[PDB]
Amino acid sequence: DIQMTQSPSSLSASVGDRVTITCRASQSVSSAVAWYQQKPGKAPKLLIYSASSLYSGVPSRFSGSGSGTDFTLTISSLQPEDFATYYCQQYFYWPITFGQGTKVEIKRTVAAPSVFIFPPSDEQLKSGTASVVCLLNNFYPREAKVQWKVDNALQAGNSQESVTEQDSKDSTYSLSSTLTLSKADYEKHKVYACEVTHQGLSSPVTKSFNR
Amino acid sequence: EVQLVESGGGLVQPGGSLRLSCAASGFNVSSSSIHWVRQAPGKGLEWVASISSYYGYTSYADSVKGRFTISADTSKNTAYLQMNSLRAEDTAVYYCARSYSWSYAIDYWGQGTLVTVSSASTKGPSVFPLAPSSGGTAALGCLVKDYFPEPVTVSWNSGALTSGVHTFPAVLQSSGLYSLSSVVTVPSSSLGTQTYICNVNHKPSNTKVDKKVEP
Amino acid sequence: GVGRVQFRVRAVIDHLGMRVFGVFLIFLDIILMIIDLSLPGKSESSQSFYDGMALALSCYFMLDLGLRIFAYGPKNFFTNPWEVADGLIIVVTFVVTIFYTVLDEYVQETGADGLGELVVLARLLRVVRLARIFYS
Ligand SMILES: CCCCCCCCCCCC[N+](C)(C)[O-]
Ligand SMILES: CCCCCCCCCCCC[N+](C)(C)[O-]
Ligand SMILES: CCCCCCCCCCCC[N+](C)(C)[O-]
Ligand SMILES: [Cl-]
Repeated sequence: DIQMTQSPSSLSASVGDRVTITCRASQSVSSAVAWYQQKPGKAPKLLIYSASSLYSGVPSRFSGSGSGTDFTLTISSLQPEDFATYYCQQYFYWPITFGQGTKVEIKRTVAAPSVFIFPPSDEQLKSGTASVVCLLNNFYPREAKVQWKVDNALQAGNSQESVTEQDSKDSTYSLSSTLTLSKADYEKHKVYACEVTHQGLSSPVTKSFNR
Repeated sequence: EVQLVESGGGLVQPGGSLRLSCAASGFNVSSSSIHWVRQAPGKGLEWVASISSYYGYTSYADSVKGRFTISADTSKNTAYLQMNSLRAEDTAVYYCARSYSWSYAIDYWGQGTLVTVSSASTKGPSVFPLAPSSGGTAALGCLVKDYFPEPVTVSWNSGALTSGVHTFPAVLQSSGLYSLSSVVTVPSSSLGTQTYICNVNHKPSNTKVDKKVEP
Repeated sequence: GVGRVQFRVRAVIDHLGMRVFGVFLIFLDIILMIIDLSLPGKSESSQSFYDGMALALSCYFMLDLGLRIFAYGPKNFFTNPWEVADGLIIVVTFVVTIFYTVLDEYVQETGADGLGELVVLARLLRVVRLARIFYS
């Protein structure tokens, strides 16, 4: 029941920046603190053990320090592959406990998305449902707004978005928005459009199709 | 040469039971500590259990005490997590991991196995093409629709095509069924020349679908 | 000149009264440890007190050692395994205890891992001490 209070919960920094993550143990744990890096869909990897010892093979850019119950992971020269969630952990008392993690995002230059719209296949239309997909490809920063229009009527409540994690080479995101309709409602309308708002676009861009 | 290969995860009904196993290579389970750590989808890490066989020493988190049991077969160099009376909240990726001994930092983790506790039935996905529109860069993909439970793998051209590929996180829906998209950007000049197939695999339902995506 | 005082120290060190009172301190040290490990949820203040008493004793055995090394001279004391053992043991136990009780803010700078097991190791060595006395 040792609490590891870890902050910030997320941060965004440029390549070459010094990044600091802090963990405070609810009471003393000597130096039995470890730091872990978990990349998306992967298992965590050990970075630092005993508060300040670098684990063999880990880049020196990661260092751990402590003062009393305060523990700090420092990434002294942020690299673009450093996008990850970082967890502190105490292993002095049972049960072993983790901080809530810090999500690290790499800050890069603004990139506008390439926008693609996909009508529903004929195959899916035999099922009686129509999915319309809007793809925003390779943009930064992550904030983006997709608005669906059907014959200029603005749609609400009938779409779902999903975003990839930050790329590890070019640091961008991609996003997918699906508009879902019954086959009957789909065939009542001609113009299908998604309008994308994003910082890298001087004004919102629309992709559309008819039928 | 250190490896931890876990298996035995899957869909299980509330009240049901499951046994995970962790095959160890490169060190002796008999003289090391084995741990199970779990991660609920979109959440942090929670230590579940440990065995340090050398001390006859096992240990458990209160959240699983009485229901889970960790053990090891030193001759098979394998650890086990027996999980009984499973509950909705036990849904997670379960990682096997090791440290040099109980007072040492965990230094290696396996890639884990997903455990889904739910009364809902298994359901394979329907796969639909996202056809490319009409130098040049085109986008195409496939939509993997209406499946349960997670997770689906999607590859392009049996893994030969990876560049420009984005496979998106599944979204839940109202039906209680998942849906995702996998897309790829290709040179528009390759359309008509080069064949693009998405290979969708949903193990829980033994479903294997290959979809040729074309203009 | 040296070998003289090195003689008076032994004239005390050898004595039954200090051979036994040093044996009594060993029992005391273990008893302490048991009480320390058996009292539930003791405060930091109390813990400091039991930690203090363990360090006090550990320091005594460190001095006792530094004389039995001084009283027969290094070269001569070193040769007997049944003595180098006991002295190694005293030192290891003292290093663990010093960090546990005084230098814990600086334990990370050792880069040591497995602290819990080193503590357990050190507690067992205090019992192993008597397993040397038993042969005498
Ligand atoms: C059961 C006797 C063990 C007493 C503890 C000894 C100190 C621990 C030293 C680390 C050794 C770890 N191990 C067992 C893998 O060798
Ligand atoms: C050469 C390294 C010696 C380290 C010996 C182990 C000391 C660990 C004591 C830490 C005690 C932590 N706490 C909270 C009880 O004070
Ligand atoms: C007490 C035995 C363990 C030995 C640990 C290594 C000894 C060198 C201490 C310096 C460690 C440096 N650093 C930054 C990891 O603390
Ligand atoms: Cl580096």
